[PDB]
Amino acid sequence: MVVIRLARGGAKKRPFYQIVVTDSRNARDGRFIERIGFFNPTAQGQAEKLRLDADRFAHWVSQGAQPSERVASLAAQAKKAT
Amino acid sequence: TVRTLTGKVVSDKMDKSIVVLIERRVQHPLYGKSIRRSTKLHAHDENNVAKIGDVVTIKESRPISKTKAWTLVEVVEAA
Amino acid sequence: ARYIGPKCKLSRREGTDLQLKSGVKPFDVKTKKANKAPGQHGQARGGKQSEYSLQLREKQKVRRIYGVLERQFSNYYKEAARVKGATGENLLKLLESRLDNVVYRMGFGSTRAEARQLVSHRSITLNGRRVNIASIQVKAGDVIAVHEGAKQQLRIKNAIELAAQRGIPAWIEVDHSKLEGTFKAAPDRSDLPAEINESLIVELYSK
Amino acid sequence: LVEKLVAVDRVAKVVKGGRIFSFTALTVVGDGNGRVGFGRGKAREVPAAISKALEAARRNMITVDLAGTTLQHPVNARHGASRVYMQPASEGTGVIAGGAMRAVLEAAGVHNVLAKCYGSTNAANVVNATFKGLRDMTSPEKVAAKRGKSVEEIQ
Amino acid sequence: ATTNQLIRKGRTTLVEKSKVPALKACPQRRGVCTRVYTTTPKKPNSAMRKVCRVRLTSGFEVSSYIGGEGHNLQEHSVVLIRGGRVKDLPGVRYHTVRGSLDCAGVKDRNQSRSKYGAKRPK
Amino acid sequence: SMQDTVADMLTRVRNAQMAKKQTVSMPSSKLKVAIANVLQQEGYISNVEVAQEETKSTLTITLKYFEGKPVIEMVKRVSRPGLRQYRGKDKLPSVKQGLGIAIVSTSKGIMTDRAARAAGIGGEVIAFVS
RNA sequence: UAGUUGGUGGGGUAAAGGCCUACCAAGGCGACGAUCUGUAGCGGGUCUGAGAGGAUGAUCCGCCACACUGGGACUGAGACAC
RNA sequence: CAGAAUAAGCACCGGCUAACUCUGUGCCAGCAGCCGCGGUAAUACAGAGGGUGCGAGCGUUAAUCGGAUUUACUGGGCGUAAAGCGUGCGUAGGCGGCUUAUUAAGUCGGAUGUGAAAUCCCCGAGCUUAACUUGGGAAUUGCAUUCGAUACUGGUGAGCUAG
Repeated sequence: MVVIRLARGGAKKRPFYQIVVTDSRNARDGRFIERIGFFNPTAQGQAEKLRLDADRFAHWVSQGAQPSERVASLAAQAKKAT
Repeated sequence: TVRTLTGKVVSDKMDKSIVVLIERRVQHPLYGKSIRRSTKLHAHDENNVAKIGDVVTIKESRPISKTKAWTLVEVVEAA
Repeated sequence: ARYIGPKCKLSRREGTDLQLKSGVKPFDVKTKKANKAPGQHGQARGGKQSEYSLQLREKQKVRRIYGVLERQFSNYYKEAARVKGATGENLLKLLESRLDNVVYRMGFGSTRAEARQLVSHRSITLNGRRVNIASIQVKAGDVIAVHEGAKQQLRIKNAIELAAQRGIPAWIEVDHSKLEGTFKAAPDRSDLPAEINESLIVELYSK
Repeated sequence: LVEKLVAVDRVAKVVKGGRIFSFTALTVVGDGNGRVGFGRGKAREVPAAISKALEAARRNMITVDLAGTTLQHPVNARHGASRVYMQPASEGTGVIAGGAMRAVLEAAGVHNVLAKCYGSTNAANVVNATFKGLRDMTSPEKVAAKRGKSVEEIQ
Repeated sequence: ATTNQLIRKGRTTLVEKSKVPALKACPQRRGVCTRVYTTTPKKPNSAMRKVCRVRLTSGFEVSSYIGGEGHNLQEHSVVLIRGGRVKDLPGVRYHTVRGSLDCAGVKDRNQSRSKYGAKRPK
Repeated sequence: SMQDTVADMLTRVRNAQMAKKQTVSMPSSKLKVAIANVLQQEGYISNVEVAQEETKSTLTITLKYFEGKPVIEMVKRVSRPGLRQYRGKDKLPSVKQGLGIAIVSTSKGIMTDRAARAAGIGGEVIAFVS
């Protein structure tokens, strides 16, 4: 099915995740349909920690995408922050 | 909103089918001189209205046989 | 790597004083051999040179005064060429913006080698943290200070005493009581000595 | 006046009993701000050859009008089998040219230029070609005067 | 050429050939010493050059120069050869690496030891 | 045979300038008349005349000299029957940094490259004049 | 090049179609290179070059093909299945 | 916390190309990218002193592009240097005189859709700096559809005589 999950980027021991909408059968860092934000667990200074596009998130959820656990938690965090 | 082509019939021997020659003029990728390129398309003629030498128009469609995917729309000029 | 060994022979070969010595005694009395090259075939400055020789000798002088090796120097030249402006101007600003050079011109070091030793041993703090890399670029507005453990050090006292005799730069605002200074802007070409001819280095690397 | 020695060569003449050797020198002189010339000298030793070359160069002079410290427009020139191309450059470029072109350009006072030689790189012919190109390069005021228009009209 | 002639027939580029075909685009090769002998140079040089005939893993049969003063090579030795021409021994296009497999590094040298494969004296 | 009348016109003008004639005449056509009008407007020639004595028409051009040298020092055909050259508005060539002119045929008529760039259109590059 | 090119009736497929079959016709492709033969996974890209071009297709991403060598099908939404 | 305590090599010095002298040997031993050195005072062979260039690296070999306008589209040639078929006629093809009307294929302009991400470039951010990671742009010079222009080339109709 269609899922919303994190794709790992960055360097060794300093991960940086892209929040993507993709078919679940694809590889973690491979083919995807749409990128809708990012997550940086180790941000500091002027670096942004989390960015999510709520409109496209809701659109894909309505179409039937299934958010993962961490993405659901991040969406709750972003909604609280906004 | 359909793809149409205009050409000249070069054969009508086969049953319900015409061969139309399309001509286009393009620039040579390296030397820049305009050169003539041609292709042959098999089209579909239900009533054999087309003849050799006429200028016709065809449109794209679903396949009708092994090599035919175009259908005649109108005969602009008759030979 | 880093050059270690005889210092005065470099000045004798270059033909001028590159101030690797502290400066308590003049270069001429210190060497007794200036105006002659340090080889067994040492000669005077009146010998003929080629354009390639002039270009090479010009760049070597800057490298020896600033203590920079060839790979880092080529990287510096590439950066200066990429950045807008005059290439030699940018290169000189980049060389002057180094942390160890700033310490030397701020007076806590008698020589750039002493300043580099202090920076490496973490006796100097940038902003509010103990760095140990001498190639760090100091930016406008930065605050340089001596670690409280490194204070009341005889070499630092002697260094500031010699710096007082030396000319204080215009772009550095330094108080010697608490041993702290502020950088404000990159020195300009007129501020820098006119002996150095950056055009030769630019021609060399442009080849 | 800046004086530059482009090339010095030794030449031979055959006589009965052996050979007579001589020297030829080519020089370029220039004020550095729009006046330049070149010359050749022949003598049985180098100092005399050089002096004769400089004398001929100082006799053979022209005036060239630069645009600031660079050329006015791209130039193609040739003398014999040597061809030269020169092009204006922005400030900070320098003189990107071989030795023979560099002598003439620096003597004339150009500071930023890109140049290239095609064909034979014989020094005398290269210097000749660069000389003719610089001599024949034109200027907006001359173009406007010859056309009867104004400089702003020409653009 | 006319632009029409260029359209009809293009411009042809001739393919270059390697100067060291026995290497088969490898940096070095192994071989067995078929022969070890001495040859005379071309004019106007005069000496006794040390050469060896080697059968390579590539399958070819070549001749290689033995550099330096004095060598231990004999028949049936296994050696490593690289490119490099001698320019006065006709038909010799390869060099032998001193100190690699059975070749030994030359003795009594203290300048340019990395070539000739002599270890640093203690 | 004769297959490029524009090149013929340019060659006649160039040879007349090299031989120091005062006028040059040729058989006429509307394309050559347009090119001559552009040259006269740009100031390379003095006067353009067309004499229609019968079905045949003759074009006459008056040449200009300045300081003992011809005003037109270079004229070059660019597009030719064996290789036609077309350019967009962003690729119109500049002749010696704008001190010369390039003649361009556009859908709005024959004009200079400066005028074509001002109007934001392209076309066929006929000749370079300087 | 003779299921070869087109047509009709029938079969077959999730689906158009000589995909298959029985008849009818003599068509179809080719100097704008058919057929035959040698070499080769293709692209985003990488290196070089002032540019135009030249060389290349490791590591990352997309598509295709293969699973000791050849021929098949079954189960299943999906395979002719490391 | 203790103490300078644990830590520097490789190539080269005749010209191209920055950096020279002495011993040893004598067309031998040898060196060599090219030009070339060695046959008794070798700045070119071997060692030593001195020096130069790089530096945890330094040299050699292999391979691609460049220099090479040395396949030349940008951008070359054919009297004697390599290069005009022995000479005609002619098929496919390429190119083609002047005036006028029409068409809008070539040509040109606008709009829309598309040209995945990463990579290259720019302004920032985070790594003690840098490599590296990363936000947002610019670019992707292309392709397709549709709406316009008519100077030139092409098509069609009519007309003309300098070929």
